[PDB]
Amino acid sequence: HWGYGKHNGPEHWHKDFPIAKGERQSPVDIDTHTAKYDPSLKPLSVSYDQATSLRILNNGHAFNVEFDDSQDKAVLKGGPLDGTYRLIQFHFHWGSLDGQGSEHTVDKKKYAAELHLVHWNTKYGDFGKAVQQPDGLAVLGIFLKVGSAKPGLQKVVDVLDSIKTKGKSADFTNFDPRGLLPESLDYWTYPGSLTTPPLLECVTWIVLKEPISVSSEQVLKFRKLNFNGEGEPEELMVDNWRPAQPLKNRQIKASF
Ligand SMILES: O=C1NS(=O)(=O)c2ccccc21
Ligand SMILES: [Hg+2]
Ligand SMILES: [Zn+2]
Ligand SMILES: [Zn+2]
Repeated sequence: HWGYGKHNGPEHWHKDFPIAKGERQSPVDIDTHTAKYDPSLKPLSVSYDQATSLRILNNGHAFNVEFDDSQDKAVLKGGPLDGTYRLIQFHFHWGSLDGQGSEHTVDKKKYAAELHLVHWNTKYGDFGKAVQQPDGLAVLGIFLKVGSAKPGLQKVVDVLDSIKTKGKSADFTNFDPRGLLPESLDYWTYPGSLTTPPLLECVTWIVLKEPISVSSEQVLKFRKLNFNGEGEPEELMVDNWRPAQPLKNRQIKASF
């Protein structure tokens, strides 16, 4: 019954998911002075023009915006990646306060939140097979800071009222994820894992350097979500982030 509380939080996950203490866990701190420019990286290609969203779901630990991945539409390619990866969902991690909420950290700085756009390697046929492979997933991670509002986020903010509690979903078509991207695609990359149980080590992380800014009002509505289900005592959905994990035998590479 994993979660982020005192008795079921990240320091407890290893009992049910021993890979929590593995050799390529995520997230990590990005030490900007140790990450090296890699000129062997190909230009990154984020092609979300034909993305088609279907639904939004509160799964008891975050909310997922799900996409139709039955065809070749929204794809991530290039950069560190061999081949093409298909968008299946995005979600966020955020804090109870503006001073924390991100998973990755940059010179130990915590951002207010972090966007994860999840993609699976189409060479493995579906998501389920891809998460049995060391290169089965690519997560594009984007930091959020509190400042000016992000117009492209408002449609997400505005449906959260209808999925307050665990297991609630709402139709969510025609959402364009291009509206969540910053100007620059400069990034850091490293091999890692899912940051939630089952913490599978299948992910090529691509973490953008440029944060997007969101309004205090926008992230306060994230914090009105519930971890609990309908009719249960209210436990606000905040601090659904895993702290930085040991880098072990990994190198973070810079695209810039
Ligand atoms: O919660 C998550 N954070 S993540 O982007 O590593 C990820 C990948 C796949 C499934 C879930 C999750
Ligand atoms: Hg894997
Ligand atoms: Zn959950
Ligand atoms: Zn995530």
